[PDB]
Amino acid sequence: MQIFVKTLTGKTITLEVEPSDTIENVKAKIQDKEGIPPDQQRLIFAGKQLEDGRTLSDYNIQKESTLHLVLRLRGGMQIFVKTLTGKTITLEVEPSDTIENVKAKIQDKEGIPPDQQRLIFAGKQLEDGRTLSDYNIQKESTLHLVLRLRGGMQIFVKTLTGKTITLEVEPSDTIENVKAKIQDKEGIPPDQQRLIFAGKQLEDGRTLSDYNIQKESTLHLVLRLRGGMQIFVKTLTGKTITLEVEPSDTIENVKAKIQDKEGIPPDQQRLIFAGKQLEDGRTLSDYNIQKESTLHLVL
Amino acid sequence: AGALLRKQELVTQNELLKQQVKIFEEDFQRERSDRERMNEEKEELKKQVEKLQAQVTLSN
Amino acid sequence: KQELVTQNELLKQQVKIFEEDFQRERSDRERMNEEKEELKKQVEKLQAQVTLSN
Repeated sequence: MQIFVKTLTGKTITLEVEPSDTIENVKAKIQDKEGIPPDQQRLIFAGKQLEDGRTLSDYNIQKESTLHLVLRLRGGMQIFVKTLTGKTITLEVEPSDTIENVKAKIQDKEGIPPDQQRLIFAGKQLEDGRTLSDYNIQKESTLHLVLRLRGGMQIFVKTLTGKTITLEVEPSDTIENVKAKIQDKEGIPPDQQRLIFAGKQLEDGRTLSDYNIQKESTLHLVLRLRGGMQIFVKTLTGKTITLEVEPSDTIENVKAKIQDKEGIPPDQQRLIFAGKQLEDGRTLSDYNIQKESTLHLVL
Repeated sequence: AGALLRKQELVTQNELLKQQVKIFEEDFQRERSDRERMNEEKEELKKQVEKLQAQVTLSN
Repeated sequence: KQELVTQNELLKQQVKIFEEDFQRERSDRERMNEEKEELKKQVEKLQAQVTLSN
């Protein structure tokens, strides 16, 4: 059947519903159509409230009925959002509300467009697509809002599998800056990255705006099989392995790489080069370790 | 029947209740502002606790 | 006529709902004051710990 719902401001709305439907589902339908979450609604029939665990048939609600909707001033959960200016705003949010929703609500309450917003919670940056439940944002939590001026852009970088990451970049950021950001957010050395957009590889010397890359653009990432610098390692059994390294790598890094190659834990790794020990602290540059120089391990 | 008297009573109740709704909304807005300011204070105290904890942690 | 009585019942319900929301906001403020006092006590405890350095 079809029923009508009227507000104190004569906004009549039509709802296609069945008499065997609960009232929380009628509230969910009102949320689908008007965007009013069910916790901020109050439905009244003939002067009586409508309880969520009750059906329309129980209230003798026939066809062409007219319910009355009163909207509340608050919901069950609120968050605080503090600008860099120091102004605190309250938001009526929900555990299912995604970051897109809270950015839209900040726009509603402050006019700040969502493309210029980035939200920080407990040292982490919130990304569009995930909900407050994912980021474990409880009631009365405080999000720090910051603005990406000077051409702030969210770009996505997707590998041949599906592992998509999000990067904050400017049009003037060069492809080398982007590979550096990928190195900082995923660990991939830039000498192993190849970035592609619209089908062509991106040269290290051009900017993002040179390739007409705009907001929400998806760059494809391809991992080389090789880097620029490789070193050889000989196991206690005598097998040789090759590690893709950089001169700025620390002995902890090369020990993690050894753990990836041969599964040996780093505490049982003692590296030797030219009759010397390799302190965990110093880097490969501090040991003059050149490309293709071999190292020996043994405890 | 004296419908004018009941009509005027209903209109007076109508305007009074509208004013009451307006007043209660203003009161809720004031309470919300005070709650926001209290959250500002609470965040300042959280920052102070974080600083003191960082000072204590420096003790080895 | 009858529309007046309808809107008056609606307004009474709305007054009730708004008073409920105000009371909820005030309860939230009371609890936040409790948390603020707990944070003050924690500041005092950490200051007493800091004093125990030198």
